[PDB]
Amino acid sequence: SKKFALTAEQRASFEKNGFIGPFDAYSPEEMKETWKRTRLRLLDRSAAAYQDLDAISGGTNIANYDRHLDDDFLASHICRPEICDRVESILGPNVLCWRTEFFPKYPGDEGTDWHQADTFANASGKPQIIWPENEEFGGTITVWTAFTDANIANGCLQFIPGTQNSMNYDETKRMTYEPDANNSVVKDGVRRGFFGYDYRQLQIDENWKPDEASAVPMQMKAGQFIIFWSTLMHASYPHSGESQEMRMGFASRYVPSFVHVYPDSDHIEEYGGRISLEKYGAVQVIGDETPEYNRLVTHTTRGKKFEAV
Ligand SMILES: CCCCCCCCCC(=O)OC[C@H]1O[C@@](CO)(O[C@H]2O[C@@H](OC)[C@@H](O)[C@H](O)[C@@H]2O)[C@@H](O)[C@@H]1O
Ligand SMILES: O=C(O)CCC(=O)C(=O)O
Repeated sequence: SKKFALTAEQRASFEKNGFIGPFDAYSPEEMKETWKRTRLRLLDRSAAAYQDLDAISGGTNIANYDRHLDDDFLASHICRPEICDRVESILGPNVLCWRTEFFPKYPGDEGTDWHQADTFANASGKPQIIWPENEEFGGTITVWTAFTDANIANGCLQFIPGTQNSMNYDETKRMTYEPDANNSVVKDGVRRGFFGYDYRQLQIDENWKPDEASAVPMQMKAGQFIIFWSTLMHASYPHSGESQEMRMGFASRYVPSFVHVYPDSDHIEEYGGRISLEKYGAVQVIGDETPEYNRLVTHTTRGKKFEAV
């Protein structure tokens, strides 16, 4: 009954395909203006949850994590009813935003590798989210918002429909780090990579390949968002550099509050080091009940409440 709830037909399509949308959070004009201001603000990490990131060596997107914990706009964004009423339709009455991540594609950048994520296992094989072990559910609902236009030419997302119910990768396997890939590694005809790593190295079967012939593009205008299971096969196109503007996506990740977030961990464990979770918490964006085993925050590190404005 909530204003932006998924219709029954949208809920059915989400169940079949593993994604639904795009939907509008902002007009393109509002998004363009907001991102202009926000991009400049984010250069200042003085209030960021994670400090001393220079101690983490090798490949890591950690600098793009969890800026909602310090930023005024992002703190509202993760709580937008346009997003949350739809996540509620899938995840129920009590839901946490446990992770956010920026995905820049600069002109010429490689496409994101085909991947699925279920446990979000850390460097030591330890899951960062755990669902009830007596049940068959896994992963997180990803809401990917286009902070810029997202088109094939600048590296929009792509999905293989209906692949969210079986994992092709083992997140406890180890990838090797390539500092000098130069966005140049061609994988079945497409430049792809994973932050210096190769997600193919996580495959359960080394000889298996994604059903890329069945991939579908997801072009989006600035201010739109797409909702998908992290367990769905997903990737992005390369940025051809035809446009000299970078593409920016912002992912917010949601789990029901009964899911254990960073269980038995006081750090994000990357290949190159540990990042303290001292100033981390999950944000309760829907409902008001969460079990005590999940650490919550109610405000950013600059005292801005997590609520939609
Ligand atoms: C009071 C209301 C509380 C509601 C809590 C939210 C429940 C959502 C569960 C879900 O759909 O999870 C789907 C995830 O689990 C996966 C893992 O493969 O699916 C499993 O769940 C089942 O959904 C009932 C099956 O359809 C699939 O075969 C699948 O294995 C993927 O579809 C997703 O990652
Ligand atoms: O923006 C991208 O290129 C990848 C996004 C993604 O993999 C995700 O949010 O799950």
